[PDB]
Amino acid sequence: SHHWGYGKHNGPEHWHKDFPIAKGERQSPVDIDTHTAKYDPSLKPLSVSYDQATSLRILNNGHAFNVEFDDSQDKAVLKGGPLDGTYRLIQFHFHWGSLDGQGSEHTVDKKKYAAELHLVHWNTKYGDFGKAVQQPDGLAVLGIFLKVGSAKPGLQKVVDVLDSIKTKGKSADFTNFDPRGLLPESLDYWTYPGSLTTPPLLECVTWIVLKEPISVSSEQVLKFRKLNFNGEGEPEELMVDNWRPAQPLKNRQIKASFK
Ligand SMILES: COc1ccc(/C=C(/C(C)=O)C(=O)Nc2ccc(S(N)(=O)=O)cc2)cc1
Ligand code: NA
Ligand SMILES: [Zn+2]
Repeated sequence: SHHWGYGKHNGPEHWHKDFPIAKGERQSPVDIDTHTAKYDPSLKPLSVSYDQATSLRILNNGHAFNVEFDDSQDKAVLKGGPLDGTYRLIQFHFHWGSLDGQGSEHTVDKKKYAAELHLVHWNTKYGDFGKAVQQPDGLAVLGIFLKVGSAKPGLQKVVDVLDSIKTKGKSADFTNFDPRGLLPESLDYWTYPGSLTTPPLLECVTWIVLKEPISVSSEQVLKFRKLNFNGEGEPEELMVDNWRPAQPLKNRQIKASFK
């Protein structure tokens, strides 16, 4: 079994030994150079259709926490933008820092945000998530930056359940959560082909990173930082700095939906 994490001894600089694709040609995240990203008038609008989203459960997996959805039908889907066909929401999670000046995976002109939300979707032409991750167009991840300022009201139900999933392997029922409450006003975005940002680092993702961050309060992000990487009864390792740094862009172009 693999034993990867975010520490000195098991962090991103070590991942290539068990996961050689870590040094591949389409790794994520990347720095978004806003001056070199080109407006693409060919991009179709972006369609976030979350009205029928069915959340089920929240899980501390020892790396982050996942809010899991019922993806047995087209209940919550992402379409349009750079995407061909229909991508079904399966889970969302965050990456965050030990302090407000770091935590995001993507950077914008080298700026790090306090955290980054990833809404993970799979291409329904491949029938299940496990088949989709084996395809270069298998996943679409919608990335949203978090900055610290005013509270995000739609985030508070997530913040309030974290005390019940403090340690690795703990889960709690998490029904009737509306992910529309985590979006900013604007759907302007950057897009590029990349990878999962954690092992197994598969090169199966179309990244869609929104330009407009959401604001969350200091109190909300402080509660993320009280989670634990460790299991119950084990020495406490606070769940902080669960982000991979920017990877080489190589032969890729970042496209902007906006001028
Ligand atoms: C054989 O391949 C795989 C087998 C299982 C999984 C399992 C997942 C879990 C934990 O449910 C999963 O969804 N992983 C995931 C990791 C990073 C991102 S991210 N940061 O790039 O958005 C998004 C999603 C993934 C691949
Ligand atoms: Na299915
Ligand atoms: Zn992620």
